Amino acid sequence: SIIDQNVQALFNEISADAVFVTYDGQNIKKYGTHLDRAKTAYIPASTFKIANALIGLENHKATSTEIFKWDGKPRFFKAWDKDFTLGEAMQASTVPVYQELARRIGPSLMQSELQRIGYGNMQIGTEVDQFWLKGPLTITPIQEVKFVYDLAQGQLPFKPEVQQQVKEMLYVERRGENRLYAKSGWGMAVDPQVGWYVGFVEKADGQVVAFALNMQMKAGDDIALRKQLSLDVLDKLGVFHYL
Ligand SMILES: *C(=O)[C@H]([C@@H](C)O)[C@@]1(C)CC(S[C@@H]2CN[C@H](C(=O)N(C)C)C2)=C(C(=O)O)N1
Repeated sequence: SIIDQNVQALFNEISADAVFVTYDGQNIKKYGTHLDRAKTAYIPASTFKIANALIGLENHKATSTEIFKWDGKPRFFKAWDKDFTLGEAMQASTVPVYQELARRIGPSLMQSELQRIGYGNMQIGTEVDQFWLKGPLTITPIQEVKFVYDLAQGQLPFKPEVQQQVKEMLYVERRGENRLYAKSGWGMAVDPQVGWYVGFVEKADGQVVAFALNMQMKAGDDIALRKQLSLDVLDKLGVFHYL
């Protein structure tokens, strides 16, 4: 309709190849400049933290209260040179913390868990703390959006309390009773570079609309555009109106 047109007109100023997928538990909808991106597999990059935390908590490798202490070695972002809980590292997207969690899980368990939940192509290669950053693990935007939709509903094959704890690690903001949850990603090690913004809007009436922005990134791109574009789309859709 006109909302589709308003949504499309947003992407018609973005030069990068982009797709935006929505899922309400019944219907996949696709918007953007390159719709075949929705069916194409990319590395999850930092959106893998969602499955990493779930796997770690489910298998008693971490708790949501435990402090991952900094080891004194200066990290890429200086905002990372500190101690973190998993939720704190999620919202700061502190890769070293989630690499430490992956090493605690181990390649054997990480592999069987990824096969057990059917996450992307379920490939980890031989480096348990790099597979979501450099490959070989890949996932399509439709897989991502169906993944976080099930998270929102607590219907993933994990303990209910584990799903709840990881879910609230993703909480961004609320407007009225509508809640936004989201995780961004920028995979820089692979060619082309892939940018993510995945999440879901939950309304008070139990209803969930999950979403996945997926677009090509290049060095020098605006770090805030992924979230900005996504919030604009959700506003034109009337899923998450601006205040
Ligand atoms: C996650 O996908 C990604 C990597 C490190 O796992 C992460 C956490 C980094 C970024 S932004 C990135 C850091 N500084 C870059 C830059 O522009 N330069 C040149 C310094 C951009 C993100 C993100 O999603 O924004 N995720």
